[PDB]
Amino acid sequence: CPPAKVNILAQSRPLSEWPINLVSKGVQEYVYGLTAAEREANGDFGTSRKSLDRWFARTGVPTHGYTTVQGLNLILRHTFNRYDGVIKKVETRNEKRRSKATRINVSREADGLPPIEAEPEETAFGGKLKERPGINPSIYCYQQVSPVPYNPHPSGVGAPLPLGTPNRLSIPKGQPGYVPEWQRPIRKWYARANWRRKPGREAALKEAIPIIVTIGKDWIVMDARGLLRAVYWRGIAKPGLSLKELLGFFSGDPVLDPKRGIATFTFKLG
DNA sequence: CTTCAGCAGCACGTAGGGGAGAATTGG
RNA sequence: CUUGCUCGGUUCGCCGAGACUCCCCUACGUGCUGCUGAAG
DNA sequence: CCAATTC
Repeated sequence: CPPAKVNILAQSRPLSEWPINLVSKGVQEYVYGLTAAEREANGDFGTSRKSLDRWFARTGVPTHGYTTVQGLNLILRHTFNRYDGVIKKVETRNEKRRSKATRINVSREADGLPPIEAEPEETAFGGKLKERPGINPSIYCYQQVSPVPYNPHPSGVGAPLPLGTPNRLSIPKGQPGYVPEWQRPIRKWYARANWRRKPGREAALKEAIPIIVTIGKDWIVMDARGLLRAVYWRGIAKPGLSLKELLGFFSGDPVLDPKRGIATFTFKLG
């Protein structure tokens, strides 16, 4: 499932300092800096509601308003898996060591030599873990957050979305887009590729396909032309679609990147 | 004024941990 | 094939050819940098 | 009709 990365036109607030992102951040730090005896003790995370009011009241991790189970269930499953990773890799390293350690023990029978000294075991911590990872700012969107067409929500159509650029050679001279008479015999004219600085050398907003993804009193309005463009080069659909139809191809659950100011979508299984 | 010594990264690889739903059932 | 990214052409009017499995983290590498200790 | 529940 390749991603269909789409830009952000406007946002209520940067993705940072956002209920889901901020509350996730607090969860992240607690889990990673835990003890192997405080992981199986402070972590009792259940896919229910009263347990996440129990886990968030026993671990002490704060919530500035986020209680949504569908988004507080993968957040608390990301951190625990990530912390599990930092012990898994060490165990695999130790396991790899004992895989060849048995292998060099097999050659001892042919060697007729004294057995090799025991291979040391790498310990993930010698109570806090050695490698406490940094927080993952990526924001994950769930079913109650899934995208919808922008149909005033605080210019879009779910009418059939325009094909766009229907006229190239018929533009009047002097108007934006006319092929010069000397080179007369699909990127729009405001494409930054054609006006970039080179060794020899609002329109986007007014010709947009705005979708919207909402999290409580928050929202992101991605430009679906990026989502449009993903379909048109893979061989899935044709010019006949709408704000409702394209979102059908792409997973209900998109991802978000606060830093680059870009959101990420994924193809569904089909 | 040269060998190397071992930490760090502006920048680079690899190498290895984590992640990228959605259909029902309550109030 | 409406946005966005890379690299080219031009009369600067936009034109030509492409990429698209990405993201997060820990850490370890190469010149470079720095801090030191050997030999005249 | 919108959060909590399921695998």
